[PDB]
Amino acid sequence: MSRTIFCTYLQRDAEGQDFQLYPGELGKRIYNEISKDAWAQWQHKQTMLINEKKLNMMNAEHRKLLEQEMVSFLFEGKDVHIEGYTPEDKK
Repeated sequence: MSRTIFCTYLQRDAEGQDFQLYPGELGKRIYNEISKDAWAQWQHKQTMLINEKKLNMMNAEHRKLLEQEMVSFLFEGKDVHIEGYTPEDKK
């Protein structure tokens, strides 16, 4: 059963994502806007980025990196500046 949705990254009819295979609230909030296509696209790119950045997910620095880029690429309409690391104390 291919459920048709409108993916932000495609701006057209797309097939909805599968189910909660790890996330929950964020998962479904993204699944309804993101097709399997875009989901695969980004996760490939970020995996590549992680190989370049050599970052670990145990640090808020690199953890918020993932968050910034992920939301900006998939959801697009984020409120956070994509500067990677924030040199300002007040965020």
